[PDB]
Amino acid sequence: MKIVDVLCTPGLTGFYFDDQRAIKKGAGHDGFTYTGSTVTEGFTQVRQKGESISVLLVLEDGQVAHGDCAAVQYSGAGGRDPLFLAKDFIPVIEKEIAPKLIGREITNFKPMAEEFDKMTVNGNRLHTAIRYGITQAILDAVAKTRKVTMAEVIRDEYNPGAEINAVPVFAQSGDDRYDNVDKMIIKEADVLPHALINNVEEKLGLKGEKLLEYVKWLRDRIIKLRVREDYAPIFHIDVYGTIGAAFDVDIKAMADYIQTLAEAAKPFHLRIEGPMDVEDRQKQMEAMRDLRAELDGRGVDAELVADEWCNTVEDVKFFTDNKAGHMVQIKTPDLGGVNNIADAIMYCKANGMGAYCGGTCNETNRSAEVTTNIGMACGARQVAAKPGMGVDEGMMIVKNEMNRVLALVGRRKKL
Amino acid sequence: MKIVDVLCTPGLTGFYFDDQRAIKKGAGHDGFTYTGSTVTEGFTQVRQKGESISVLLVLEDGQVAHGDCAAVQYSGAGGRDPLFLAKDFIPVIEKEIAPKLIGREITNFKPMAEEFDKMTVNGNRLHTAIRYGITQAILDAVAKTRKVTMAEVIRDEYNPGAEINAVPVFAQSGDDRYDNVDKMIIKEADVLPHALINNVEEKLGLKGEKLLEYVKWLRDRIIKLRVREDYAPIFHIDVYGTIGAAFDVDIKAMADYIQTLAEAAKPFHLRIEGPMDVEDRQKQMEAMRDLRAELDGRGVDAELVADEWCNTVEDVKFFTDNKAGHMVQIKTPDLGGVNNIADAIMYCKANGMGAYCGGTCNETNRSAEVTTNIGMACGARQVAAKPGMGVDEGMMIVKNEMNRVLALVGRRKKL
Ligand SMILES: [Cl-]
Ligand SMILES: [Mg+2]
Ligand SMILES: [Mg+2]
Repeated sequence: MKIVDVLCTPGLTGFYFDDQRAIKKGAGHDGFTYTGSTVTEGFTQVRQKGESISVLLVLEDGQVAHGDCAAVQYSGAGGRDPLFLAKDFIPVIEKEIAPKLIGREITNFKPMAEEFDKMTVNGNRLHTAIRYGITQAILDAVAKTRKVTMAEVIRDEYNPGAEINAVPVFAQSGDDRYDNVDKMIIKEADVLPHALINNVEEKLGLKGEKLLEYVKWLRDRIIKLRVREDYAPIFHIDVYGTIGAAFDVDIKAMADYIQTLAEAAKPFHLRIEGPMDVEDRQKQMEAMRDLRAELDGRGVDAELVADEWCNTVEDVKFFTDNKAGHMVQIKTPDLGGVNNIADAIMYCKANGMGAYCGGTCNETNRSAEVTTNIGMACGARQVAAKPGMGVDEGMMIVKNEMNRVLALVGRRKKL
Repeated sequence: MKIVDVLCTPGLTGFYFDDQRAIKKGAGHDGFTYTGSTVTEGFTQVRQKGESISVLLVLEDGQVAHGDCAAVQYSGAGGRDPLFLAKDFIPVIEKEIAPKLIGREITNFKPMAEEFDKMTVNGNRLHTAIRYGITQAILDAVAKTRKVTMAEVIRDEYNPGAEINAVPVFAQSGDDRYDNVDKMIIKEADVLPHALINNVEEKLGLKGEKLLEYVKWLRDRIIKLRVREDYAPIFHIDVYGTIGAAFDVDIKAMADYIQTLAEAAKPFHLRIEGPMDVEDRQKQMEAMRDLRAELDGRGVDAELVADEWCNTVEDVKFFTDNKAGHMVQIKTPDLGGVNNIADAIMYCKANGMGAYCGGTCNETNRSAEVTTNIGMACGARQVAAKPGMGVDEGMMIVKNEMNRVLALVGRRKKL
């Protein structure tokens, strides 16, 4: 099968590009917008529409493969590629990538994805979001040529011999940590709610007393609302380093506090994302490693989820090799080529580290379907409901795709 | 080309099944939940997860066509088919419909869609939502067999020789009619915000003064926040018959008031959905017809959009034949077979009536893509950003799909 044409369209995403720099300088609020001047190159307003580029690969047989380029909310922030405005990046795809794809015989997903993930233009690597979308489209093209699901392509090429099963779906609440929890319970999120505990005094409590109250509330809320008595989701709460802040990154003290949260969560299991956020990757690895060791040596039944300082494939391996937490967040948009997601999950698998196949609220329906397929193919421990902050829509996109893929896979197994 | 297999999976949607009757009886709010006993048969809580059924048609060539069965928020309410639980309806599809699809030759969309829209089981018509999803899947099957877009199939079979262009996207705010307006401005909704003006005293004002204030706020907000100075969206505000209520359905009083809204909206054009909501279809048609005649006679360039009492294709024809408003809402989930959407749009267009290709917050990403294609193919006056209440996601799904379809149609023109 040849690729005969490549088309690019600008588009929207599930969220916004936010000028993180301007917000951190103290941008004000006005309705759903921020006030004041922009700081970050490229921004015309502090909050602006998130953007995507749909990449279509027209195949020789007339099928159309489809992936979406997209970036995080804080596109163009510190350590990130420039603000992902479709107008700025469609030209690179049209001029530099299309000629390399047009007339290409579709081969395996891995070599083609690695090629396009690594290709340079004028000596420079491609924007992370371009690599994201192009490799999604390549994955879909291989699936379509082979007449199987994307999950099956990935399983064949990265996880051979394995079954493809449902993956627990993790929904994120943002600041609406009560109402969106209700949505999650009604939509039977397997893992919930994130809860955006991103401030010591307002959200954690100076002694952690506010998050303690919240965990108890959450436990009781699930019990009150759940349609099925056997609905027993896993708690996953991101504290944005605030536990570290509140207890001076004292290993014992953090563990003792986390123990009180586990105890408050019972009968539900507790995962804490980003317990501390310290000054460099080395010390983050160490503190995560050390807190896990404290929790495990004591048999405290709580899991730690890495995030801050654990960004790249190399970082994933680093956190994994060192048991720096119980679960590692695989940050799908930031990895560029989606083949990197599969390698990152398989690295975690090989080493018995939980893999959380993540994402951004600012990506698309299509990109979410694609990375969901990869999470399923690689037997990830959880996948993100995304994109958007509506919760309903992200759950729908991810879980419906999941169910459909399992149906097709199950059919194939029975032919 | 034949369909060789049919697979149904249960899924989620952009919103909830709500027991309207229980809510009208006074179910209380508790977080994102409603308190108290259910009233409508089928319901186990007043608010439960909205449900879909993904229908997959495996074609002989290995391609998989995909439509989603879905129903309105108030599934099982007065005049509606029963609560659309996947578990209640997957067996119907599997027993009564799948055997008719398996082995079925892909011919043209229209005759196939009509057959499945009209087919009976033990003498009874199928649930609207089943006909909705089945016929979507058929459309996608025809498109995939022909190697064209769904929009192209519909254009060929219902709008021969027409160009397929973008369609204005209409976004709805719910009760969050300020912050969701900010979202819509930033995402450049072509038509906005709906505003859910469903209460005289609290939302319209007893003398319409609250909506007048809101229209002024809306006007100023667009001008304040718009990135481009030439962003000039059309206002579309649904008043749920409350203008009729506030002004005792007096044609002149209603026209006078709507004139003050048009004057307040300037420089933006105003559409009012459902100005009155009277006692039967006949009197609804008459009031809409007469109120339009009064506005047109006066040269007040404010449009009326029909909704209440205009449901079926018959209703659409009736309202159209009588100029009962300027635009009619084509209620996608409720019409069953999606071929009926095309018939309804084309009727309006043949007869000088605006067609609003609508939908529900409680449908899916996939059904939204399919009906978007239909609205595009038939040159509807606007299409709903849907599903969900997040706004972002609905705009993303519909607009991105519209962009991609146009790129593919444009390429094909040139081939
Ligand atoms: Cl909340
Ligand atoms: Mg985090
Ligand atoms: Mg209405």
